[PDB]
Amino acid sequence: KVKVIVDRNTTDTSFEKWAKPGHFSRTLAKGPTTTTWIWNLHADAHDFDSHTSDLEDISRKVFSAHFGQLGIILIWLSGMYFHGARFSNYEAWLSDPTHIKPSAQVVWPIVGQEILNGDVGGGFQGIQITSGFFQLWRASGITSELELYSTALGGLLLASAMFFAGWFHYHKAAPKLEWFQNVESMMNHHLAGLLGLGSLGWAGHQIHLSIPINKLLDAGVDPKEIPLPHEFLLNRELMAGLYPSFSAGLKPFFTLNWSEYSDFLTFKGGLNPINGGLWLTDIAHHHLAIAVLFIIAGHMYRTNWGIGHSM
Amino acid sequence: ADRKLWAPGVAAPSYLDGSLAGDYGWDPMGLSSDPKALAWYRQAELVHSRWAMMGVVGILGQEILNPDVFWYEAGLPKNLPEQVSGLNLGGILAFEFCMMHYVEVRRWQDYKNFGSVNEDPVFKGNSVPNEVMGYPGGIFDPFGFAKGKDIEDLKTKEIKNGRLAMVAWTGFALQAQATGKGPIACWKDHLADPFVSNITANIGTCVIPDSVDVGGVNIPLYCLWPGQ
Amino acid sequence: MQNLKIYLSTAPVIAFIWLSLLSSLIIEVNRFFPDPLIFAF
Amino acid sequence: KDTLFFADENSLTYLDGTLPGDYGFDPFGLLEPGNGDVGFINPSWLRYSEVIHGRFAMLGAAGCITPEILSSLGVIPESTGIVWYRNGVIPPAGSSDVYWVDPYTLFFVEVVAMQFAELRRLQDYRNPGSMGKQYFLGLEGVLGGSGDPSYPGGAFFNMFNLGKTEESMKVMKTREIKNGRLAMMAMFGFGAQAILTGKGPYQNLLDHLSDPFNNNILTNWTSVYG
Amino acid sequence: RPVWYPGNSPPEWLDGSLPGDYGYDPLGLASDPEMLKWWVQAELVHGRWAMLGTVGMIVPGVAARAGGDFPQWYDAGKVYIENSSIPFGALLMTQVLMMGWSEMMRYYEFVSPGSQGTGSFMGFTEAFAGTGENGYPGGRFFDPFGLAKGDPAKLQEYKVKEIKNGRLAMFSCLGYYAQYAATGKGPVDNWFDHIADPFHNTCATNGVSVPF
Amino acid sequence: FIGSTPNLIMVASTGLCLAAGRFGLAPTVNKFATSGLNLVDKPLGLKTGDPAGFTAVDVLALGSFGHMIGIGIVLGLKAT
Ligand code: CLA
Ligand SMILES: CC(/C=C/C=C(C)/C=C/[C@@]12O[C@]1(C)C[C@@H](O)CC2(C)C)=C\C=C\C=C(C)\C=C\C=C(C)\C=C\[C@@]12O[C@]1(C)C[C@@H](O)CC2(C)C
Ligand SMILES: CC(/C=C/C=C(C)/C=C/[C@@]12O[C@]1(C)C[C@@H](O)CC2(C)C)=C\C=C\C=C(C)\C=C\C=C(C)\C=C\[C@@]12O[C@]1(C)C[C@@H](O)CC2(C)C
Ligand SMILES: CC1=CCCC(C)(C)[C@H]1/C=C/C(C)=C/C=C/C(C)=C/C=C/C=C(C)/C=C/C=C(C)/C=C/C1=C(C)CCCC1(C)C
Ligand SMILES: CC1=CCCC(C)(C)[C@H]1\C=C/C(C)=C\C=C/C(C)=C\C=C/C=C(C)/C=C\C=C(C)/C=C/C1=C(C)CCCC1(C)C
Repeated sequence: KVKVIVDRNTTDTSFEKWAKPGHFSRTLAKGPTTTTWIWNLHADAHDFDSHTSDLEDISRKVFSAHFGQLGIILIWLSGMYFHGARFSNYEAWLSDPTHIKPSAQVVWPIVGQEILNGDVGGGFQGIQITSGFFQLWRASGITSELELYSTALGGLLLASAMFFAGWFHYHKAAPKLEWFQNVESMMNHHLAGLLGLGSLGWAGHQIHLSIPINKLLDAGVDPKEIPLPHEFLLNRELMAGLYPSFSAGLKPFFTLNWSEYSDFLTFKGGLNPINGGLWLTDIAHHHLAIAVLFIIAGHMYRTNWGIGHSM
Repeated sequence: ADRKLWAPGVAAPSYLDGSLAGDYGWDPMGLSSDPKALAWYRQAELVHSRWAMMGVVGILGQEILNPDVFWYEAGLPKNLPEQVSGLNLGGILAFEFCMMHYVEVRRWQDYKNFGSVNEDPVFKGNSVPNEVMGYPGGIFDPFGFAKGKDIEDLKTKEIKNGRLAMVAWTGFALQAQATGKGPIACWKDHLADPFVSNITANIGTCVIPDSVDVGGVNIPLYCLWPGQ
Repeated sequence: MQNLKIYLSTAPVIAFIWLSLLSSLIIEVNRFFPDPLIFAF
Repeated sequence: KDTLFFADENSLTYLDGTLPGDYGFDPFGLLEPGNGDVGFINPSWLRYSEVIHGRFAMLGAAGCITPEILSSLGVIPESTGIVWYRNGVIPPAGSSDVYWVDPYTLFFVEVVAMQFAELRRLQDYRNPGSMGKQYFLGLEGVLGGSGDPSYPGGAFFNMFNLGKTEESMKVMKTREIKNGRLAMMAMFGFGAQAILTGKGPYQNLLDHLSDPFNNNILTNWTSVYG
Repeated sequence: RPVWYPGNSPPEWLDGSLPGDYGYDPLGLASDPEMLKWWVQAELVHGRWAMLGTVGMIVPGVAARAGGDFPQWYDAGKVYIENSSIPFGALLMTQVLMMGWSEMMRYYEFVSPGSQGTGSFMGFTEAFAGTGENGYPGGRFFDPFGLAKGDPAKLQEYKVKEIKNGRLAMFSCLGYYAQYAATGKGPVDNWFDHIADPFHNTCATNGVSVPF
Repeated sequence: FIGSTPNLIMVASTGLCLAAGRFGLAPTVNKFATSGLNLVDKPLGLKTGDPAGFTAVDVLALGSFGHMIGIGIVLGLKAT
């Protein structure tokens, strides 16, 4: 009942129709009579109910265009990490955060506008940042500039994967209506797959990176002595020094006493009176506690096997 | 007709009949095809088989009859006999080149076209008889057999001995390379104490110098496998 | 290449491309010849 | 037939007795009655990656173990008895440096030459007979291929001409897949069995035979190296 | 026809007769028929400057093994105006004067093939008239040995060689640049460095191409 | 541990869930719940060797749901 069910080579990827503005709606294809045809084009471009009728044509256009937005958001995230890489003062902020103010953007000197570069800190001149990337990147255990270039590229790489997915799922292999008609599958997956797994995956980043790192920082070390990230998950005895319960391995998880982990999985509440943030031990215990609960909640809809509700 | 093919069950390739000398119908690379290639490859197989057969015998003749002078070297003007040794190899190689460059070009052009020039230049009153592409011998066979009597049967014995040499001679070059021993020497070692004289040992060592220079810093020796 | 040109000839494209040729030029004229109040030079 | 193997009502409809090694285990109905195509999910592809994954696995499994054993028996030298993941493929896990050159050079010759292998292979999958046409060093006659993409046949790839009677050909194929599927799981174990323990896979055959009741997964957690 | 990437078919627009046409236009920039003859000249020109550039780089390099004090191709610009005797401006501006003449002359024979040798450039009719193909002028000056006059079957067989030798001169002259920016040494120096210790002189060991 | 009291519980929890999950205690692939709480349909055609209508998916469901209560009881005891 729930299958893939896609078409093939539906449209034709070519510039034929780019040179013919208004090609979509029957009213616009006739070229401008007046200046309004220039305006009436834009308002009608993303309205897919005027274009066509059936949900196959509408939904494909809708689904294939979500890849567009995601391909834009990732070029955006990549750009924000890149300007954290080269143009930010981040290292200097990272060592003395209580003073240095956050900065990324840097202004070319021309037209007497370089005055916009403020004296900030870490021997640097640039615009202030209210975005809050720096105070995220500390909580993600990102220290050097190399982690940022790796996200900028990796972010800009996977962005290119989306537009291909966008191309691939409209022109080349386009699902049919029935595929978009499966809610209960879609809801099993989004709720379990995105949010359920995406919380574990992140609960697995915090435990092996942020929790160890952000302990070494507020302990008074600085990024120069901080072990590389892959040092943490590839060394137990390094990790066990921070939190002794790693010496217990995975037995306490399997021997079914989780009170063992009360060092690096806590329940605290309140703000940590050094960094000011929430105590980062329980935030891992947060996502973990949610992830387990989402994956549960993704199983309430039946798909093939006759287990779980229908709508 | 099928004589016997190399593997027990196999299909002799289409272009492979057994018209040629030693055909077992083995060309698994499918490399010979469009017989203009076959004619070419056959020539090499011959020429290689012959220089190997002369090579194998010449190596056994060296070491048996000159117990010193490790075979794989023999080149540099030390091992050379008494009349030589001071002929200045650069002048020895000079004497060879003009000799081989003629004969080989002489043979090559007789591959391009055929029956074209089988005749003597200079005196130009005489020629080698008919053949098929690489079996001359009006002069090259003075003794006249393999003419009236069985011919291809001697051709068959020619390859099967030739192919044996090309492998056997190859054994020489790799044996003498790893062991540092002439062919009959490394054989004598094996017969002595086989279990410890085996190829199991003395692999991972090419035991060859990388310079070996005569009138300069010359002649890099790249061995074969990178055994240290 | 036929149809790629015709698209590049649309109004907003040239409007972008050709202003970005002025904008760039007028920007760099101020790079080499800074602060031009009056035509005195 | 002997499906069992979680055979479904749908899964047995299209998929019954045909494909070599078909047990009717197809829980998600991926291979299907051509309801959709032009992707990496369809009967034409999924069969062909299954075979290929099988063959590499065979070459993987046999290649990960053999150096470990031959040094253990005291045959080849120990310096080359490096455990398969410590060969220098994964520098974080150690680098062997036994080789005549560095790993990066080897990876250039690989990528070049290995690409002539596989790009050559698609054009036979996308164009059934095409790679036996254009001149490639005269190898095209034996590299033309035959039948379906998964089995090339030809002169080289099957030289010994085994499976002639088409009675055994299916058998040999089924006999090949069942070894491929087994070969994969073997490799799938190594990656985990090496990360949980931290020792060789052959070393892990001894430790489980020295104290079978004890040395085990449920014994070894507190090990977990890396 | 032996296309690149065997097993495909050429882009449908160019199967035609062009010297060295392997059906390679993977971004489809020949799709404009008017523009193709502009790229065919563009290649021919680059191919001809390449083949002169490569020899111009190698020979002074190879000359340097025996001594004979030349520079490498890089930093041969300085060494000349180090010793100077004529200013840099006068040289670069004689370039633009003489060089611009040829190119802007080479162009209006491409635009309209009839002119440029109608006459009235110091006479010289039929020397500049051009032989009618895109990048082949022919004639007295550009073709002093009178080749490409006799047998055409032999000519079309050169026009193939010229490109294929040109496409290689370009792709090598991309190496001269790139392997200068990494190893910082001459082209024949590298051709000895890798022929001497091939193992530690390879590409992965320049420390630039393979960052860590 | 192997027989310590939490093992007493878990084997007696999950193995207890699908114990009579075999017959009539809970929903299975075949018999699905009604709103009026009938617990009867069983017309589903999955093919499994088994004496009466017990699918292999019924195993994963009942066991996996067995471990929640299994853990919820073991932690209900341990915390207390
Ligand atoms: C575990 C399974 C799974 C997962 C993780 C997702 C994930 C996603 N789906 Mg989705 N979907 C699934 C199964 C799944 N789907 C099934 C079975 C159906 C069929 C009914 C659908 C139908 C469907 C529709 C109709 C739409 C989505 C959309 C989305 C996106 C949510 C929008 C957003 O903010 O993303 C946040 C984005 C990220 C966090 C970035 C991560 C993205 C990477 C690439 C992970 C994507 C994995 C995904 C499963 C594809 C993998 C297979 C493919 C590589 C071959 C997200 C990427 C929406 C969307 O964006 O459309 C494009 C949307 O409109 N899905
Ligand atoms: C290919 C492979 C391994 C290849 C390894 C190679 C080449 C290794 C090479 C090396 O080691 C050597 C040689 C030497 C080493 O020193 C270095 C290297 C160079 C590294 C493993 C595949 C491993 C592949 C695996 C494990 C695949 C498992 C797939 C499963 C179980 C799918 C099941 C389903 O598809 C069905 C059956 C039915 C569907 O309806 C439902 C689902 C469930 C989806
Ligand atoms: C002309 C040229 C070199 C000229 C060299 C010269 C003048 C020499 C100069 C010097 O002697 C002097 C002056 C002074 C010396 O002291 C030093 C130097 C400086 C050295 C190189 C061209 C070099 C040009 C190169 C390498 C071009 C490569 C292009 C490729 C591969 C393009 C492929 C595609 O375009 C197609 C074919 C089809 C599309 O569909 C797909 C894509 C991919 C877009
Ligand atoms: C079969 C085999 C296996 C292992 C190696 C390999 C794979 C390569 C393969 C080998 C094939 C063969 C036969 C390679 C040939 C090698 C050799 C040695 C060729 C000839 C080398 C030397 C030659 C001409 C002459 C050298 C003498 C020179 C300069 C100068 C001598 C002189 C001096 C010293 C200075 C001035 C005076 C003068 C006369 C010039
Ligand atoms: C009935 C009987 C008599 C005659 C025949 C036969 C001998 C075969 C016998 C039949 C069946 C037998 C012997 C066994 C059947 C099933 C078995 C052994 C296991 C089946 C399911 C086991 C399960 C889910 C256990 C765990 C599964 C899951 C997801 C648990 C997930 C977890 C939860 C939700 C809490 C936190 C996270 C974690 C721990 C991952």
